[PDB]
Amino acid sequence: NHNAQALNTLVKQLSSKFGAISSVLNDILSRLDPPEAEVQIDRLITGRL
Amino acid sequence: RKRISNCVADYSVIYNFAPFFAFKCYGVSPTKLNDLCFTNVYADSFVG
Repeated sequence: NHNAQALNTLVKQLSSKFGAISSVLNDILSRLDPPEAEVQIDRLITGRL
Repeated sequence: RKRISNCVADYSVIYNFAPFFAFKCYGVSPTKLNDLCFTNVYADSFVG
């Protein structure tokens, strides 16, 4: 039960913005300029680590 | 107020007028506008 719960929580954590326009990398890349894309990607990386 | 929908816009010639006061285009950067879709576009006009 615990080994399933931990993995389920880890998988579900991927759908959190942590503060950004969107929680999907492709939309951010195809929507904004590189100078703001760097900030968004840094925010997501700091969220997931 | 004018609503535009169900159409295709060039999104690149509308710059033929004079330069404006500012471009505070939040969200989408106003250079990568020809590649993404939207649901509906509005346009409101008035005269500090």
